[PDB]
Order: sequence, then structure tokens, then C-alpha cells
Amino acid sequence: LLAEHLLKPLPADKQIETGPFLEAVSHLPPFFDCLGSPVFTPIKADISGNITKIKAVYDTNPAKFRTLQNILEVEKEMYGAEWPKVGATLALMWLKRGLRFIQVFLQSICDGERDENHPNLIRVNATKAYEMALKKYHGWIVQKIFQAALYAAPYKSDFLKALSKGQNVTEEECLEKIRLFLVNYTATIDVIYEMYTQMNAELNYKV
Amino acid sequence: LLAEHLLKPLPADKQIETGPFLEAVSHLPPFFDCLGSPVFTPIKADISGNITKIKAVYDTNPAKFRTLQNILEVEKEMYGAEWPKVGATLALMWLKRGLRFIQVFLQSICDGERDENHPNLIRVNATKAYEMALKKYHGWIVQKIFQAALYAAPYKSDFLKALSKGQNVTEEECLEKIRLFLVNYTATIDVIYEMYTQMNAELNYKV
Ligand SMILES: CCCCCCCCCCCCC/C=C/[C@@H](O)[C@H](CO[C@@H]1O[C@H](COS(=O)(=O)O)[C@H](O)[C@H](OS(=O)(=O)O)[C@H]1O)NC(=O)CCCCCCCCCCC
Ligand SMILES: CCCCCCCCCCCCC/C=C/[C@@H](O)[C@H](CO[C@@H]1O[C@H](COS(=O)(=O)O)[C@H](O)[C@H](OS(=O)(=O)O)[C@H]1O)NC(=O)CCCCCCCCCCC
Repeated sequence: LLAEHLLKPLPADKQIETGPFLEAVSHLPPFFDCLGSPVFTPIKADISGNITKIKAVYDTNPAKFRTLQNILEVEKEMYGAEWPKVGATLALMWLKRGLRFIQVFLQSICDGERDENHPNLIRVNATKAYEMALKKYHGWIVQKIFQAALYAAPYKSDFLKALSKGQNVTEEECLEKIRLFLVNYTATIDVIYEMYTQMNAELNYKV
Repeated sequence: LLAEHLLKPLPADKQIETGPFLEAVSHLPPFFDCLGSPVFTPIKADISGNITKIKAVYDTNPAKFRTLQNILEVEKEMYGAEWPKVGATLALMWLKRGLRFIQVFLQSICDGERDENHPNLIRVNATKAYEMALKKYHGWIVQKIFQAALYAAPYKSDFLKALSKGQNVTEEECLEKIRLFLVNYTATIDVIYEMYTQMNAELNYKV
């Protein structure tokens, strides 16, 4: 899945380019097929959702929107007091919290975080990724959903196995494959988070 | 909403005109917006997408697919073992369940079914809806999720109002306006169901 479509390394000036960024992340939603139960299908559709809205905006004037920063700043002027709860800016605001979940989730598995009593489960890693990436932005109902949903969770091994289908590589080799992917993935997500902060564009509302 | 677009009548042969089906039902996702909670947004995604896929498979030869019945009888021949669990057929297989939920749900409200313990919840109605149209194609986890999502359900009052979009209607006038929609709506659906029975194209798998 992930380490064929590696993420371009972070540029000097820290300016992510929309087009290629979208090409790269448009590869992550099938992530969720590895999770292996159609419960998760709607999450996946939600993120694809975001990626498309961004790609739409971008496609409308690829020069005006060469970078992600260009998207945020151009929309800020363009829409109202409405901003940033509008347009691609909103799409990204959320997309990034999905990317982060993935990001923290993989890292956790990659770091031998486990439940000493039940090593082959993913609760504690999903939960930690959920704690840090989405929980702040979800009401009680939704976490009650997240909570059920954590029973569609596959076994850890079965994820990995599945997360590297065919390919042909130890569980171990598999984890390094991630550890490399994670380097740029993480650098990138952190810039996007920076960007949002510096442009007062994060919103704290819940769902 | 629901009654600026009403489903055509029913032909002498019960055959269903596809473009005027796709056109007509695609004013129904907007609906879920009326429940007033971003919880239900993914729900609508999955109907939106049912329609999309049904539509493209149509566009590709609107002569061969002039009817819904045509969709099934053609796809049936176009794959082996594959059909029914393929293409617009499967798309419509699921669409009819959402579309049924939407009917039965309203039908209930429109008939004043409620809980005397609180006639401004719609939770007994969502439930009849769900049990009758979708519960047996969902596995235990989805069902949990439904039960949780049922807590983001609005009140009957506001739900009715959100529907009205302040066309300045009275509240039992709004009920009335639905019952009208419900007529041909409840037919079309019933037919699609017969279709699917009589074609041997139902499947029973849970999710
Ligand atoms: C961040 C929160 C934490 C994570 C949350 C985890 C996710 C929770 C989501 C739970 C499930 C939501 C409901 C969606 C259910 C769908 O899976 C089902 C069946 O989906 C079908 O799957 C099929 C896949 O085929 S299969 O793998 O071989 O099965 C098809 O893809 C089909 O699309 S198609 O165009 O390709 O043909 C597709 O609809 N959809 C439904 O159940 C219909 C939903 C109608 C909802 C009605 C509203 C009820 C809600 C109550 C409102 C008060
Ligand atoms: C009949 C079946 C039972 C009924 C089913 C009930 C519904 C189940 C699904 C529950 C919800 C699933 C999770 C998604 C929740 C989303 O509402 C949130 C917010 O999403 C944003 O909502 C917004 C709505 O706007 S707002 O009202 O102004 O807020 C925007 O639409 C924005 O999209 S945008 O591109 O157009 O801009 C959109 O992402 N989505 C998330 O939190 C992202 C989820 C990330 C993936 C989670 C991965 C963890 C899953 C567990 C894995 C073990």
C-alpha cells in the first residue's frame, strides 16, 4: 500500500505543494480496507471526501493554488467572516486530523506499544491515535460510535499482513517499511498543523 | 424540501424509468441535513454514492438501460457468479433499503406513531424504520452504531421545521405535504422490491 507512493521530502521553505500532496495522500484511504471490516468503509469515504474537495478547488486554478498555504490564504480573503469554516480550508482542517490518526497509529505499532496481556489487539494504539488526533473534536455520541467501532478492529498481525499484501516480506521487514514512510509523512502533517496554527485557522468545535 | 420534486406515477407495465428515478431520488439525500447533526453526514454519503454509481452505469448506454428492470436483466447476463453482487444492481440493492427506511420512517411520523413518554422524539420511528428496512443486513457492530447514532436524532418539531425550510407552513400542513410525496414514493419502492424478489437478485449478507 503505503511505501510505493512515498511522500516528497520537505522543501527548504516548508511549502507543501497542493498537487503532488494530493496525489500522495490519495493513496491512503485504502489503508482502511486493511482494517478489514466494512464498518470502516464510511470513515474512508469521509477522508476521500476531503481530498476531493481540495482537489476540486485546486483544479479550478492550479496556479492560484499551487501550495497548501496558497489555498488557505486565498480562501481567507475570498470567503467571508465565514473562513476558515468553509471551502478547502475546512476540508484540510479535517483531512489532517485523519492523516494524523493514521500517523500516530502506525508509529505506535511501529514502536512496540502493545497491551502486555493481549499483544495481538490494536485497542491501545487506535485509542492513543484517537486520543491525540480526533477526540478533542468529537462529541460524546461520536466517541460512543468510535468506541463500538473498535470492535471491527482486526488483529495486529492480520493488519500488518494485510497492510502489505502480496509484496512479500517479514512482519519485521514490514514494520521498517512503515518506519521509513512515517519520516516524511510526519514531517508533512506537522507542517500542515503549523500552518493552521499560524493562520489562526484551527477551529475547536465538536461533532 | 420533499415536495418540490415528486416521483412520476406508475406505468401500465410497472417498468421504471431510470433517469426520472435517479433525478427524483437525488433530492433525498439533502433530507439527512434536516436531522441537524453532522453525525448523519456519512449516512447520506452512502446513499449519494449509491445514486452516483447507478447513474454512471446508466449514462454509458441510456438506451440499453432505459429502465431499472433493464439494469438488472442486462448486468445479470453481463457477469456470471458475479451478479447480483455487482454494479448498478448491487447499487440499487442497497439504495432501495435506504429508500425504504426513508419511507417507513416518515410514514410512521405522518401517522402520528410516537412515544407518549415523549412525542417530540422520533426515536421509536427511526427504530421501526431501521428494524423494518435495514437491521437484518447489518451485523452486530453496525447495529450498535445505529443505536448510538440514534441519540443524535432531533426532535419531531425541529425535524419537521428543518424540512419546511420556513416556507412559512403550518406544522400539520407539513405532515400533509409529506403524505403526498409518500404516495408514489411508497409505490416505486414496493415495485423495486418485487422486481428484486421476482428477478432472483436479492442477497442477504450482513455488514
Ligand atoms: C470518527 C468516528 C469513529 C469511526 C467510525 C467508524 C464508522 C462507523 C460507520 C458505521 C456504518 C454506517 C452505515 C453505512 C453502512 C453501509 O456499509 C451499508 C452497506 O454499504 C454498502 O456496501 C456495499 C459494499 O458491498 S459489499 O461489501 O459486498 O457489502 C456497496 O458498496 C454499497 O455501495 S455500492 O454503490 O458499491 O453498491 C454500499 O451502500 N449501507 C447501508 O446500510 C444503507 C444505509 C442507509 C442509512 C439509513 C439511515 C439510518 C440512520 C438513522 C437516522 C436517524
Ligand atoms: C444505519 C447505520 C447506523 C447509522 C449510522 C450513523 C452514522 C455512523 C457514522 C458516524 C460518523 C463517522 C465518522 C465521521 C464523522 C464526521 O462527521 C467527522 C467530521 O467530518 C467533517 O464534517 C464536516 C461537516 O462540517 S461541519 O458540520 O461544519 O462540522 C465537513 O463535511 C468535512 O468535510 S469537507 O471536506 O466537506 O469539508 C468533514 O470531514 N469526520 C471526522 O472526524 C474525520 C474522521 C477521521 C477518520 C477516523 C479513523 C478512526 C476509526 C477507527 C479505526 C480503528
